[PDB]
Amino acid sequence: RGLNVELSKEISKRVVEHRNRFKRLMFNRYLEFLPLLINYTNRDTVGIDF
Amino acid sequence: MYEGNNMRSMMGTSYEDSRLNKRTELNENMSIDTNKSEDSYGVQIHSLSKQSFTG
Amino acid sequence: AAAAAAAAAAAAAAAA
Amino acid sequence: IQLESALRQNINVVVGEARNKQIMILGYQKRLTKEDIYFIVPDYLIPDDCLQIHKLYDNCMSGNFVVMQNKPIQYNSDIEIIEHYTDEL
Amino acid sequence: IQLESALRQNINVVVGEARNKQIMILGYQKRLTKEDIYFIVPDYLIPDDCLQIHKLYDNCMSGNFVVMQNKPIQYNSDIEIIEHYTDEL
Amino acid sequence: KNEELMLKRNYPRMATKLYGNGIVKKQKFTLNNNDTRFNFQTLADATNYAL
Amino acid sequence: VVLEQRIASLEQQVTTFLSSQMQQ
Amino acid sequence: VVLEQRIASLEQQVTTFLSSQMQQ
Amino acid sequence: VVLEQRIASLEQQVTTFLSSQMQQ
Amino acid sequence: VVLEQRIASLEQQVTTFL
Amino acid sequence: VVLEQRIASLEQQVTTFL
Amino acid sequence: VVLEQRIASLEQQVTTFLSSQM
Amino acid sequence: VVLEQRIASLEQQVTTFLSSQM
Amino acid sequence: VVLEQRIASLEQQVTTFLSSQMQQ
Amino acid sequence: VVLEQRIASLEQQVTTFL
Amino acid sequence: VVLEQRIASLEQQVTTFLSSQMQQ
Amino acid sequence: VVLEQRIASLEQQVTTFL
Amino acid sequence: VVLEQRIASLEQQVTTFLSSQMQQ
Amino acid sequence: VVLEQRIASLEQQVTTFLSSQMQQ
Amino acid sequence: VVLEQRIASLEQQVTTFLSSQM
Amino acid sequence: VVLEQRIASLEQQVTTFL
Amino acid sequence: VVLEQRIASLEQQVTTFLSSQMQQ
Repeated sequence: RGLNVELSKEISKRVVEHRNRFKRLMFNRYLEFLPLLINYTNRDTVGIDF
Repeated sequence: MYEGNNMRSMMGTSYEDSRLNKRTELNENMSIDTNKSEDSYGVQIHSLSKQSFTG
Repeated sequence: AAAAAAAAAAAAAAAA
Repeated sequence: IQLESALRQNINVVVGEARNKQIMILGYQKRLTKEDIYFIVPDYLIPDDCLQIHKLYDNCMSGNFVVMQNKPIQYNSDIEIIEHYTDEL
Repeated sequence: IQLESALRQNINVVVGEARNKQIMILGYQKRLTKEDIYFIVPDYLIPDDCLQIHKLYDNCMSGNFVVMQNKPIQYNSDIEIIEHYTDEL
Repeated sequence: KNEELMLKRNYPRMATKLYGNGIVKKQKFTLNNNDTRFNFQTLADATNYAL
Repeated sequence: VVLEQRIASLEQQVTTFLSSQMQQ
Repeated sequence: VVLEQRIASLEQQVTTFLSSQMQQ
Repeated sequence: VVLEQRIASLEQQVTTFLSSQMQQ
Repeated sequence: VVLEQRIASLEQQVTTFL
Repeated sequence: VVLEQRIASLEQQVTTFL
Repeated sequence: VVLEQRIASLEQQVTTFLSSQM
Repeated sequence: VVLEQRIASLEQQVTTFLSSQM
Repeated sequence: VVLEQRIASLEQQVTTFLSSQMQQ
Repeated sequence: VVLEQRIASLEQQVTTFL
Repeated sequence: VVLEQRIASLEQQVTTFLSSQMQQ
Repeated sequence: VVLEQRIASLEQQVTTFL
Repeated sequence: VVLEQRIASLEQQVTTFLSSQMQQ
Repeated sequence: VVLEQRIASLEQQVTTFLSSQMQQ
Repeated sequence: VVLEQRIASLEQQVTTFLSSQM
Repeated sequence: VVLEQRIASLEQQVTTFL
Repeated sequence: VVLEQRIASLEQQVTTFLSSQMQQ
């Protein structure tokens, strides 16, 4: 075992983790969505996985 | 033999088969499709298709 | 993808 | 009323046929249920014959004994949420 | 309901035909899938015949076993975003 | 040899082997919803990770 | 019309009894 | 029609299964 | 009509029970 | 009809079973 | 016919008697 | 409804038979 | 639906055949 | 029709039960 | 014809027997 | 009609299985 | 029809295969 | 029509491929 | 109409079996 | 659609021919 | 005619054979 | 009609390939 916790300004590391995780999440979510906006009269007759 | 109600919720209904699924397989085939060195007396080296394994 | 022939047992006899 | 009271104590009831008229019965990867193995609450109206679950064997064909969940996927009982707000209230 | 629960643990289910009636099965550059190499959850209803993915071989012609993604392009699981706001909440 | 040897019996002899039980073997895994989302900056790759 | 339903009911009755003793 | 052929065929298979292999 | 379908269903059940009683 | 004929064949099978 | 239906229930009762 | 009524009568008749040989 | 029912009957018949020679 | 057959059958079963096994 | 359909299933059963 | 298409599909499958059994 | 003729030719091929 | 010619041609190619080169 | 669909289904069945042993 | 189907059949026939002389 | 179309595909197959 | 245009397109392609094979 190994344990000796910092303080309860652990929150001041939890706060910056929330910021860092929010940037990572919002960035890759926004490009997770962005390649589907158009879809253009979806598969009328045409064999394309749009 | 005895009926009662042989379906109870779980492990009274599990002494039978209980959903045989995804049996262990030789879909990729060792000793025939691979472990193979019966490769024909060809002409040239034409291509070896590289695929990014997404799945 | 083409294969060239293999003369694995061809001991060629000719006449003339 | 007797069904919905049974559903909110989370016991999976099973409605089927008894003499073609849908009496309630109690019902406690996919491994299919067929027989009347489960506990049966009515007295003599039991089917005494081929029961089945009528979900995925076909759409509309198999002999009826369908189980009804209170909630499709169960995570927490809502008798705890009703304890959660009533003290704050 | 059993489909959508399977989709949110991100396992690619595959719906096809079993005896012409669309039972679910599990399904885990373009290299095409054809055969029933994948894991199969039902018992005896397997096609035992020519399966295919019905996406781009034609529009509406090939034998059916189509895979359904939860999300078309996957970057982060939304069980993390639900942990992301629930502590702030 | 004497004639009453017809009365003397001779059983066929046996050669057997017993095997018994096999092994139940198991293997488990433990997938998460928060600590894996600290890594895996795209969600679709986390689903691909899962299967 | 009525037969179409009883014929469907008896085929499921045969199928859920064949699987009770099947090799499947 | 062919529905009568189907109803005749399913009684034949029901008699076959319920008489040959098992009682249930 | 529907009573005829019920009468067909009951004789099938009686034949199944008779095959349940006698071995063939 | 044909359904009546099949019903007559089923009662004949029931009588042969008895 | 309805007489066939009447003959079927008597056969059902005789089978239930056995 | 008529069919259901007929079925009920058949069931009751069977029950009656199952209690007495007469 | 009728076609599907016919297919199911064919499959069951095949299954029955696959268990006994009779 | 068959409804008259049903009304005749139910009086027969009522007479049978109320005369044979019990008085109530 | 429907008799051709009946002859086809008997051939299918005979092939499955082999 | 559609049953005729199903009967055509089943004999094609039986012929394919027979060609799977016997080498020619 | 012509589809019936092709179905008859297919049962002939199935019988020749047996 | 020409659809019958196409259905005759595809059975010929199916018989050719499934009889000549392979079993699958 | 029905044939147009079965003829399309069998051509894909031939094409996805020819590619199993193709030079392609 | 019919024309496309015919074209596909022609292509498959050509492919089949390109593998065996028979 | 359709016979001309049939003669054209046989010529196509014979040309692909060569 | 359109199948006739396809048959005209295929014989033109076969003639072009035959002129590709033999020098004239």
